[PDB]
Amino acid sequence: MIDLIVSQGRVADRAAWMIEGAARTARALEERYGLKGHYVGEPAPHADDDWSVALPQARETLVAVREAATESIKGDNLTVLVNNTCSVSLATLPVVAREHPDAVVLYIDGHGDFNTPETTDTGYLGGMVLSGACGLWDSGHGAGLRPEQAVLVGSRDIDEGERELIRKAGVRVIPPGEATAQAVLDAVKDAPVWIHIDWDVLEPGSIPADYTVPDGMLPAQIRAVFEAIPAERLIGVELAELNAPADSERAEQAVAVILDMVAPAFDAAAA
Ligand SMILES: [Mg+2]
Ligand SMILES: [Mn+2]
Ligand SMILES: [Mn+2]
Repeated sequence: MIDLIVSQGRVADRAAWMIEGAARTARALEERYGLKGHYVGEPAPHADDDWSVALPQARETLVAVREAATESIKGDNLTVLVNNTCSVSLATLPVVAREHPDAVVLYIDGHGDFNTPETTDTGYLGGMVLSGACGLWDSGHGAGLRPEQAVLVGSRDIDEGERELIRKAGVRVIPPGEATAQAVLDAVKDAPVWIHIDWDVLEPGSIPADYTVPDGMLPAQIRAVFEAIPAERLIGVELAELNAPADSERAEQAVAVILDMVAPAFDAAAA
């Protein structure tokens, strides 16, 4: 009752180990849930190319992810995408919005990912994902997601220009200190839900965080969101941007934390 799809093709990656982090996350989910992932795309090295170059390079991977996600969304299972970068979602979010026009997208990210070609300072496609799916610029992979149906969760320290694009489009923002499970439920109302996570939303892991207030979201806050969304309402989940080398102890520890956060939703879908 879980469909696992894994992107292994470059989609604008500027970090070295996000394809490897996706592979390791997928492996952990396969072992825990008795699944076999559908792996899509061919790895290629990271580079600091402009979105206008990285985007056409990624077309074959994006099209193949789109076709796999479409089948899964049209079937009866929970669609789980383990993605190297948020930019994979330029292919998936238009499908979600077309198949489920009432869905709310929870875009859980330390960033807004709401830049356009006019506003980006770095040229990075991964900073342009939600705005592209919402049609503020044309990714070549469709749009159709209403900004009114998108909620940024955990985002903070957003550039002033980008924050005003978000405001003018109607995208709600729930910063980490407001991102309780109930605050997220209040934003979703009766809608079916698609969850997209960029792991940079998380507070940088620190042993002694009992006496300071975190700037990012805590793993417990992410877990509480997964516990709160009714299984009958969850369309799918994207897990993106784990930058951890294959075979590293660090990846081993990171995927254990990931499995703990997603367990309430994935356990329910598996049962
Ligand atoms: Mg489903
Ligand atoms: Mn992101
Ligand atoms: Mn981010």
